[PDB]
Amino acid sequence: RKLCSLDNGDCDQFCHEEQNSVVCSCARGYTLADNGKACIPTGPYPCGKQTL
Amino acid sequence: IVGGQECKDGECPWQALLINEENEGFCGGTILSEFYILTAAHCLYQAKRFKVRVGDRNTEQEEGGEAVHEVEVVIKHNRFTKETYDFDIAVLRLKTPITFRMNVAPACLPERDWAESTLMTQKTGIVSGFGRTHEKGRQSTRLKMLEVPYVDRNSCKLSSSFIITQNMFCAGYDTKQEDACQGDSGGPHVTRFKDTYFVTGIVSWGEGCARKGKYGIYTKVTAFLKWIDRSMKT
Ligand SMILES: O=C1[C@@H](NS(=O)(=O)c2ccc3cc(Cl)ccc3c2)CCN1c1ccc([C@@H]2CCCN2)cc1F
Ligand SMILES: [Ca+2]
Ligand SMILES: [Mg+2]
Repeated sequence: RKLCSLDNGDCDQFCHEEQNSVVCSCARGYTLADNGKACIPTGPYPCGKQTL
Repeated sequence: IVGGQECKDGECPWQALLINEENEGFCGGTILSEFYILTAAHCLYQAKRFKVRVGDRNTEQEEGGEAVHEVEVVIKHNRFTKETYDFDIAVLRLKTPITFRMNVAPACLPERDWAESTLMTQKTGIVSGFGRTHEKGRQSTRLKMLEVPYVDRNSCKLSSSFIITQNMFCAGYDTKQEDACQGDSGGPHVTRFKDTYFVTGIVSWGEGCARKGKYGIYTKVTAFLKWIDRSMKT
């Protein structure tokens, strides 16, 4: 197991292997955090989150 | 839903219910965004006219969070046929936007490649709805959810009396008495990944409900991701 096969490449959501390197991205309504791994909700009620 | 558990407060906020002229739920749906609902194409033949209810967990009371929405555009997949239930997918554009709140939120649409390698290789997914609690019975008045194992594709083809196309997958149990059932059609099959729920299927069909040697058959959402995208852009 390597890159995206290794624990989702440490990404919160989507993991791609561009070149021989991990590239993380997020679903609509999330912005990729400064660390390029975590997904941060842009506003209230982001998709896929149970409420309260 | 046969077996499973009640969706507790805020647990299944992407659930939509298609209601007919007499305010009765006949199918489920998944909230994709403020204007769009995902459902099964075969649900569109079960009612002359219908509306979409969101934020509902108990059909017997007013929990204060419910909201009825009229449909503006029904986008049925053209290749859908009653013969095989292949392409069992439809998208609904609403007249007015959904207001997200407690019990009302969209499920995420994943990317295909990642969804197929990482979501559909998870052990289980979660199916939900107001459908029957037993093969013979009335619709549930409470919203229910059920954890359903992904089923090996080969095993599923073997168990099925009907053709399992590439736009379908199987989930549930061989003998354990848990499954989706009548009225659950069109509803959410979602898969959890690090506390984020992604839409992975649409409740499609089954040879009865929770029968031994049979599984739940779901539309493979990953096969229609581009189509869903095109459908939402207009
Ligand atoms: O869906 C059902 C059953 N109806 S149900 O309301 O009990 C039902 C509906 C949806 C389900 C979805 C899941 Cl995931 C599990 C059980 C389900 C049971 C009765 C027979 N049946 C059913 C059986 C076979 C087919 C195939 C595909 C097209 C034609 N041959 C289609 C069917 F609709
Ligand atoms: Ca209610
Ligand atoms: Mg079974």
